[PDB]
Amino acid sequence: MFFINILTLLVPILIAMAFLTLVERKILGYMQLRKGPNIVGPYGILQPFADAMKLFMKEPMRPLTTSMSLFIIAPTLSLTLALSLWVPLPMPHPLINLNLGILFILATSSLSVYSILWSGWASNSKYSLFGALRAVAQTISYEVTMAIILLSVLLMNGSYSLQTLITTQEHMWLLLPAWPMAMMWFISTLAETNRAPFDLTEGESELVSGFNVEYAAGPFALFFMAEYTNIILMNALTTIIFLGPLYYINLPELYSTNFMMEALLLSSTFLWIRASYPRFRYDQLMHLLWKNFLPLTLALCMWHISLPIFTAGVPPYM
Amino acid sequence: MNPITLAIIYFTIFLGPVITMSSTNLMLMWVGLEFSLLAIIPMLINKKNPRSTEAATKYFVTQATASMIILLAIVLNYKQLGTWMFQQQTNGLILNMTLMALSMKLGLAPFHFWLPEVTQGIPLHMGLILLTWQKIAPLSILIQIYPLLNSTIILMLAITSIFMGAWGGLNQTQMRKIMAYSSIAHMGWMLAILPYNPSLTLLNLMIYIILTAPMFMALMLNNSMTINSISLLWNKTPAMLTMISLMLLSLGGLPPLTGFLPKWIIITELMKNNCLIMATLMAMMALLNLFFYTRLIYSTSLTMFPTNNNSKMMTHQTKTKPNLMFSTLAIMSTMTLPLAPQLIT
Amino acid sequence: PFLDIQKKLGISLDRHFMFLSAEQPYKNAARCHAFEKEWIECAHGIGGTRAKKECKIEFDDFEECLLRYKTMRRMHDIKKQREKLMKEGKYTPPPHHSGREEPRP
Amino acid sequence: PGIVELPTLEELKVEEVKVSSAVLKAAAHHYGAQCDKTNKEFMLCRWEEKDPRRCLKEGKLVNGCALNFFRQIKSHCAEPFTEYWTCLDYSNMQLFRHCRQQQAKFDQCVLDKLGWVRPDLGQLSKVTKVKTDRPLPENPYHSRARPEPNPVIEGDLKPAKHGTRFFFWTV
Amino acid sequence: MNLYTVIFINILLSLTLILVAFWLPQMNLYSEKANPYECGFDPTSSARLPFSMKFFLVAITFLLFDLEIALLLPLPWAIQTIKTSTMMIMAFILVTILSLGLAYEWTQKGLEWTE
Amino acid sequence: MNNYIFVLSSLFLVGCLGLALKPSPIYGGLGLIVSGFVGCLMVLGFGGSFLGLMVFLIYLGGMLVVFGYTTAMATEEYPETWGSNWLILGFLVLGVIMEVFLICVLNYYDEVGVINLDGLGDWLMYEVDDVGVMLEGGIGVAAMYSCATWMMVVAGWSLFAGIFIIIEITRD
Amino acid sequence: RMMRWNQERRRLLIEDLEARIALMPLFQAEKDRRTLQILRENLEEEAI
Amino acid sequence: MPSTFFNLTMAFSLSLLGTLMFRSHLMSTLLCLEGMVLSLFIMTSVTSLNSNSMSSMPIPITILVFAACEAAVGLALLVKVSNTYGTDYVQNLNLLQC
Amino acid sequence: AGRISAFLKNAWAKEPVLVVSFSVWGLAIIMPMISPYTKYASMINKATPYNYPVPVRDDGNMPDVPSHPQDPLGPSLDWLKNL
Ligand SMILES: CCCCCCCCCCCCO[C@@H]1O[C@H](CO)[C@@H](O[C@H]2O[C@H](CO)[C@@H](O)[C@H](O)[C@H]2O)[C@H](O)[C@H]1O
Ligand SMILES: CCCCCCCCCCCCO[C@@H]1O[C@H](CO)[C@@H](O[C@H]2O[C@H](CO)[C@@H](O)[C@H](O)[C@H]2O)[C@H](O)[C@H]1O
Ligand SMILES: CCCCCCCCCCCCO[C@@H]1O[C@H](CO)[C@@H](O[C@H]2O[C@H](CO)[C@@H](O)[C@H](O)[C@H]2O)[C@H](O)[C@H]1O
Ligand SMILES: CCCCCCCCCCCCO[C@@H]1O[C@H](CO)[C@@H](O[C@H]2O[C@H](CO)[C@@H](O)[C@H](O)[C@H]2O)[C@H](O)[C@H]1O
Ligand SMILES: CCCCCCCCCCCCO[C@@H]1O[C@H](CO)[C@@H](O[C@H]2O[C@H](CO)[C@@H](O)[C@H](O)[C@H]2O)[C@H](O)[C@H]1O
Ligand SMILES: CCCCCCCCCCCCO[C@@H]1O[C@H](CO)[C@@H](O[C@H]2O[C@H](CO)[C@@H](O)[C@H](O)[C@H]2O)[C@H](O)[C@H]1O
Repeated sequence: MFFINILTLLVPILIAMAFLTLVERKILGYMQLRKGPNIVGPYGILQPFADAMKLFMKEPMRPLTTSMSLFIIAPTLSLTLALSLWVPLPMPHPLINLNLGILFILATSSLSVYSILWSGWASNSKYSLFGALRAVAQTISYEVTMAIILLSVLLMNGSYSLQTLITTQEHMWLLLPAWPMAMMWFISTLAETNRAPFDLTEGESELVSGFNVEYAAGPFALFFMAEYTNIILMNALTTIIFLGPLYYINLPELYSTNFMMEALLLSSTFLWIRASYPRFRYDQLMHLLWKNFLPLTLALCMWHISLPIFTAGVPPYM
Repeated sequence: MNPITLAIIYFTIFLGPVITMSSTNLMLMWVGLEFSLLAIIPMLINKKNPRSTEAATKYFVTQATASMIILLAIVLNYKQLGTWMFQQQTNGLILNMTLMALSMKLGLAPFHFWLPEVTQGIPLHMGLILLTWQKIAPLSILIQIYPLLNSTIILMLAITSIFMGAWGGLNQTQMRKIMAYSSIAHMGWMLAILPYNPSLTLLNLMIYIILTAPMFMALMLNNSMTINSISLLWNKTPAMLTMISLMLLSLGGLPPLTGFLPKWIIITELMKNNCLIMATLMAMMALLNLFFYTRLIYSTSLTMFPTNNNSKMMTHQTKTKPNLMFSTLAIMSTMTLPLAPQLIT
Repeated sequence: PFLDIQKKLGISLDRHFMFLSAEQPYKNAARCHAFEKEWIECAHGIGGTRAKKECKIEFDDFEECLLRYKTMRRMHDIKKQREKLMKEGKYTPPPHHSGREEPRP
Repeated sequence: PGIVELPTLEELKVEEVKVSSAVLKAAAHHYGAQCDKTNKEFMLCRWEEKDPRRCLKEGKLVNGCALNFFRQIKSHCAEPFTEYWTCLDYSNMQLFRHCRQQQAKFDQCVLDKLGWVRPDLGQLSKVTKVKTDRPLPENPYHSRARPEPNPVIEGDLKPAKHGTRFFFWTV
Repeated sequence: MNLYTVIFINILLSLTLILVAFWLPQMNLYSEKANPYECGFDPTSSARLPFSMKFFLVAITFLLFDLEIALLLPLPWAIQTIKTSTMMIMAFILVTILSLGLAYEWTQKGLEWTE
Repeated sequence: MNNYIFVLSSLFLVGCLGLALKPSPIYGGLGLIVSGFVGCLMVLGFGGSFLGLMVFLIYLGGMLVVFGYTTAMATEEYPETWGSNWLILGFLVLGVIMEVFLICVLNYYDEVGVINLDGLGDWLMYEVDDVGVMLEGGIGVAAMYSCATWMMVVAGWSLFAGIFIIIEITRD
Repeated sequence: RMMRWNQERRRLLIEDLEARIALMPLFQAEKDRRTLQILRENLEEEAI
Repeated sequence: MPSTFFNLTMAFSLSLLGTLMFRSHLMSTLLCLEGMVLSLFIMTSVTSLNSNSMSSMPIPITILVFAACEAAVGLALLVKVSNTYGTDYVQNLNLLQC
Repeated sequence: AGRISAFLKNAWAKEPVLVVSFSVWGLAIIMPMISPYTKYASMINKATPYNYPVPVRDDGNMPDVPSHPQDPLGPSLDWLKNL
């Protein structure tokens, strides 16, 4: 009965990941005054499945200069960590209930940067090495602020358990007492997931395709499934943390439906953002995060350390 | 470096040993060893050239490896006894690994090959710091556990250090190496007497510090690194020859100078414990120190090496060095034997 | 210490968490708190050299609680002697050792 | 070296309180204010004695009062009580705050039927004093005698005889 | 055990898709197909040569700030102490020296990439 | 599940054996991540949680930087892998043979003292407050803000000084 | 509102902890007996 | 616990062998100094957890704090060694024999 | 006193991130000093009962230690209910 419960997590997520590729191509379409896919199936609904099938019948590439062990490991790691980020998410009851879920999300997210690094390095190509060394630069940019932002929000929550955020937001979104951190949190998630205007590791304009330039076929498909799963998860995580869905102990179906509506809406804003802005320069990404966000995040960390103290609003341990 | 950096870096250099010396817990003693290791590194490599970079690198990898070994002892001991201090019941092998690691940090032979080279690649004032102030932290740990130390390991290290320091210094024309090997030999004396009378290790350290400080200050007066550079002192700072010579004889343990007192009292206390053979070899190889100290005295105060034309300009100019500390340390380091009973106890 | 400054100033920078029986957060005793508290009180004031012999009883008990060498030895011997009997066929464990007890409460 | 003394399996037999945690938690506040004296003596025995074998009588009086307490509810307020803990059981942390409506009905049964008042907030966590005729243990750790201190040396300081006595130095 | 099961299931899917990708397609290998990509011309040198890091100082400053996260992450447990004045004072100082350290590096052109 | 901790410590051992043979720092940084992850799982098995995830978090950011430095300063044309050189490949294989030998040997001459293969699992958790509430390693680590505030002063100062230390070391 | 809701949660936690305190005597009595029987049952098998 | 410390302690020895037996890169010797920190941290963490000594759990964190500083200071030096000879090979650091 | 206003207006125009950062940093150090609630933070943490309140033996000279928890003596959390 637990195996059936994995099915009803990993399969709906994978289906939802695929259609995000369709929603991306049609929202980008209509925002660009065109229609996006709409021939492959009714309104393109079969277009995601065509792309998947075609990619797994495409010849896979084994470049002569490549380090095969890491070349193969990297896409496999990418998609594993994308699916593993989901098992602790409470919706409103998580598949795996962890006391330090927030750290499991932080630690799993960091380890997924090594799929970019190892793949790029293992390709033994100049454009793939440029892409990898932007993954290093991008992580050094957003890592420090992203952890501290979480610390600030969790001092109103009382613990690193994700399931306790449901109870913190019983009467109010954390977005209100924390909208400065949500603004900084949201931009971090665009950097965490290599999403425009921060698609610097890929960055088709400057690097031909960045880290995955030497990847074709099914191995390259796994990288994308990982990229789009993370988009849903990071916005799903942002919905739990800051936009707490309605939770009634008698209507757990209500929390999921409301959780989905806000997660879909936030996922759309990622697609909305990609259609609206030019791409950052990856040196300027560091300056954004270290010279703007970091000074503000440290101050808000000190604000939220003191805030429960001088209002006697310390969250409970349990 | 700007004043903020100096204040931060020089405070940290001072802070380290004070943390190691004032700490009851072993992990805080280790922390102080880390502060000294980290903060000295920018000082050593300040001139930034190929030689100081190698010196600061050899120093880092040596002292970091020794740090990890010390930490293993501190942690294996916490496993064995659930406490953060060494006890009479601490495993024997735990103590020996601490000793070898600390000697690696002091420069005691046979773990000594790094010290002469590091001292060679760095400026004189940082050699002074490295050969003096930086020795107090590892030594203060050792004096806190002297009831526990295995004397066989300590005496083999001391005998080795006295021999290697003598033989090494005999072949050196670079003054900074002569000071490093001088240090290695003296650490042999401090360590040989450690498990018997730790107070005599502090006497031998203090007398060594007040002899080694003015000696560096004397070389820092004209920035003289070689035996030929120091040979020009008669035509540069001839007023310095009277006290350079005594300090060198004093470093050599010759009577009736203060530097005879440490060797003499250590030998006396070693033979109170029946340590006859070790004591005899130690005193017999200390004679070799006096030979290459004598050779330096020959080149500087008891003869006049050829001088060059451009040194005449040097004489027209006026020096503002040395300071009042050089004279105070020169006299106390040579003319204080008649106060011996007030120094030992 | 080498410079008993903490003792002189009467402060405690690191003296208060030296050993197991020290104060713990939320009054949670450490494993072998009873034994260690005995050993430290036995060897208090008599000095290290006297304590090594005159508090050997307290220490060997604390050492046994902390590392449990004899306990593992003893439970190794009981299980190994039972292994031998069961191979021969002269002993079948009770129901409450084979996974069929009537649980308490 | 000694033989650990263990009670025989029939010294450890009592009537068990075989009810689920939600049943205990629903009745926890009233029970704390009803079986308090019996409960407070067992804990005193346990912390004073530091031995479970020495309190196998006070601990069977704990089970004595816990069962009596439940028999009083199984004879006055069975249904108000059963609606309450059955609703407390649903939550995954068994939180009181999801059953304030059933809780009220069970309180308004024990109060009128049995006179039981629920302790306020903070009252169950107080440190109370318990009166008992059990003797106070004097050596609870079974410690030996502490070894003697090194005898002190009496007298006033006098100058060291003939000074430092260091080789040929006179003073 | 569940958390071990769900992750093997994740790994086996990633493995299973990896095997299908390599043994299902029809593959035609020749040297000119498997050479590295460089916009249509031959590479002029291997990609394993040194690649200067213009942000190296920020990289090692990330390490120092990374460990200063490890010191702030116990705070959610620390605001449960009776010694609230102490907890708060230590927290304020810790964040303030991280900020003072950051300001010094910022003013020393330390955040600027080496040209 | 009785061999669980023994296997994790055996994997940890190899990760440091591979690390000690020192292939290209690209792979040496890969061993530290897997040993860091394995070691994280050990601290979890023994009941830790915060300490397990922190050492995993910290070593994830350290190897990110180390990777950036390898591609810039410690990279040669033909990076060495554990199979690259027959001599290293010999000592990695041989190294695993020795542990299978040392464990089997030392298990033969004491049976309990060091390695007690007969009793793996029986001696993992010694005691545990079964009715406890405040026992997470986070509470113990959090004592730096109240009880062992001295730990945090030296730790904070260590990092504070380090910024000044590195800016001067790397200065032109 | 966070303040007023965290203060309410502090009272809720105190109620939930006082419930545990009201019951620890019963668990402690049971822990002793449960542990003593298990030790007695190994003793009756070591003898055999 | 007995079997774990033996494997952990031998893990520390292998890294001490790695540190003491140089090859070409100085960066590889730096990673062995991190293998040692990781072994010591895991030993201390397991010791403190097994003995239930919560007051010692600050100490494993300080080891990580004071181990990063070395890794930072070690990497800073590795930059100066590379800016001189263009690699980090140890065999280049030998000017000081004379 | 006159030039500062010019500077602060200047920074506020072109560097609000730092002007916001210093203000929030400095406002967080004042608020505990002046709030009339900072004292309860310790009290509420002290009023949360994790460990068992081990009872003390009643010798007979304990006239301010409750016998039963529902006694009118002992620490009271009324200030917390009505907080
Ligand atoms: C040596 C120990 C005794 C001193 C104790 C410590 C207190 C020192 C007080 C004097 C401080 C002077 O230190 C001051 O440092 C700053 C940086 O911080 C230097 O300023 C530096 O940074 C500023 C930033 O705007 C830029 O102009 C430039 O990059 C550089 O000049 C100043 O040039 C120096 O005047
Ligand atoms: C509680 C805090 C304790 C603080 C302790 C402070 C200890 C005292 C430190 C003294 C340091 C000054 O000592 C040092 O002097 C030497 C000269 O000898 C200078 O060193 C100089 O060497 C040569 C020539 O001498 C020059 O080419 C070089 O550029 C210059 O650095 C250093 O720039 C200065 O730093
Ligand atoms: C070098 C870096 C330095 C920069 C950082 C400086 C930070 C300094 C912060 C000072 C703020 C301390 O603020 C101080 O908070 C404590 C508790 O929180 C308050 O203390 C009050 O509350 C506590 C509990 O909370 C009560 O037990 C106490 O009796 C009462 O006085 C003080 O009234 C207030 O002055
Ligand atoms: C990265 C490589 C990792 C591989 C690590 C090695 C994995 C295998 C673990 C080997 C450890 C010993 O593994 C197993 O331990 C059990 C108990 O724990 C030993 O002992 C077992 O058998 C003995 C009799 O011999 C009985 O007392 C009992 O059934 C049990 O104790 C087994 O004889 C051994 O097979
Ligand atoms: C010159 C360089 C050094 C200057 C910088 C360092 C200044 C010192 C700042 C750190 C201060 C630590 O301050 C020290 O805190 C500890 C606990 O934290 C207190 O110590 C306390 O510990 C625990 C608290 O639960 C009690 O059991 C113990 O009895 C009590 O002494 C000391 O009374 C206080 O002196
Ligand atoms: C015995 C089985 C147990 C495990 C054994 C492995 C333990 C870990 C050892 C790590 C050190 C390896 O030891 C190794 O020694 C060799 C010499 O033999 C040296 O290596 C040097 O010489 C060898 C031999 O030509 C070359 O292949 C190598 O490229 C060169 O760097 C290095 O100093 C170190 O890399």
